[PDB]
Amino acid sequence: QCVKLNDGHFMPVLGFGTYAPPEVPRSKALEVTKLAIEAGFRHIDSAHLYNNEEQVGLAIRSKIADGSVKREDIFYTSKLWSTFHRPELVRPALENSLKKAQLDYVDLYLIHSPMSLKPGEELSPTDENGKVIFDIVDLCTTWEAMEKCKDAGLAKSIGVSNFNRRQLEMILNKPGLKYKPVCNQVECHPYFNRSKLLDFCKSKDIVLVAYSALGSQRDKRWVDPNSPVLLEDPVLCALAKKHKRTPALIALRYQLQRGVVVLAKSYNEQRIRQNVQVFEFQLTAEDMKAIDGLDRNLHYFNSDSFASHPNYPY
Ligand SMILES: NC(=O)c1ccc[n+]([C@@H]2O[C@H](COP(=O)([O-])OP(=O)(O)OC[C@H]3O[C@@H](n4cnc5c(N)ncnc54)[C@H](OP(=O)(O)O)[C@@H]3O)[C@@H](O)[C@H]2O)c1
Ligand SMILES: C[C@H](CCC(=O)O)[C@H]1CC[C@H]2[C@@H]3CC[C@@H]4C[C@H](O)CC[C@]4(C)[C@H]3Cc3nnnn3[C@]12C
Ligand code: NA
Ligand code: NA
Ligand code: NA
Ligand code: NA
Repeated sequence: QCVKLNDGHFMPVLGFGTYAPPEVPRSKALEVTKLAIEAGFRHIDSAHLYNNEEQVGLAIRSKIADGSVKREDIFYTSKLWSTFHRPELVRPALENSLKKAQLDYVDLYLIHSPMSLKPGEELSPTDENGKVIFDIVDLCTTWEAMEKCKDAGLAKSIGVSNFNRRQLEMILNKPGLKYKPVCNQVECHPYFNRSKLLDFCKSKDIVLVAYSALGSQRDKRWVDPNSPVLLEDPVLCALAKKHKRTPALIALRYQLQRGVVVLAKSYNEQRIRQNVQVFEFQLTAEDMKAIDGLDRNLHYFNSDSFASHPNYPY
């Protein structure tokens, strides 16, 4: 169940989200990534920031070595952290991710965020009064370095994450552009459905990939605990009842029917096995209109620590 990207590669339309907070033991990423592959996931979304690429890579290598899948069956995404936007830092950052994951290439390498941070290995640079330290980098030069990673064969495809229309246009208009972004991975769910951005992306043959499609993990460091809980929504729950599915499955299927590639994080064996059932049923045009009606521009991520960054995309 795949979509063709604008560079000719194919992306599975359902992806497994791997982020877990630091209070989850690092062993769990290995267990749940194997469970995801066993359940039928074939797109796996990770990042240098997640501190999990060793365990996620081991899971992938394990399922290839045991004969369950071949390397070409798995679509593995990593992301360039914002302390590595300076062009000379991009290839070493990807090479380090590949060494940790024990992989020869990623299927997809993303710019994690347009909001550049002080260069270096320290992923959370903070000043003498605890403020996040920004950097000013032309993201077109970061992009040129991403392009060289594709030409070196280290990334099959390259894309971006957390870009707005203006930031996408900056790449599309870059002089001497070699490769468009294949995707823009953004926050997208029935409370923030990104309809105009989605329209724009489709018009440029850029795939919108939805994160927080089940309403986020609601980590109180990053998400307002007063925010409404997406999966408690009465329309999603009534549709779940109507279809004998679950609110999560309704929220996933909604994205597939609108041409969005959707991620789903779960570290729970039962919910991992549940989520792959998204391909078993369909929402009517009336159901889709009811879910479109939930849109309220609700951003679970309010990036408060990136206050005043010039590249803040919202
Ligand atoms: N590019 C970026 O900046 C960025 C930002 C955020 C996320 N991401 C990526 O997108 C992924 C997903 O987004 P997310 O981490 O915000 O989480 P999410 O996919 O919105 O999931 C939120 C929560 O839903 C629960 N869940 C999963 N399946 C469910 C089911 N069938 N029924 C009920 N609850 C269910 C999970 O809890 P359990 O684990 O307890 O099942 C999970 O913690 C991340 O892991 C990461 O790979 C990227
Ligand atoms: C849940 C986010 C991860 C999203 C993802 O799944 O890609 C958090 C985890 C780490 C944190 C990083 C962790 C390192 C550092 C911690 C600082 O106190 C705040 C800035 C930040 C870059 C934050 C920024 C942030 N703002 N809202 N969410 N975040 C993220 C990216
Ligand atoms: Na740090
Ligand atoms: Na513009
Ligand atoms: Na458009
Ligand atoms: Na199924």
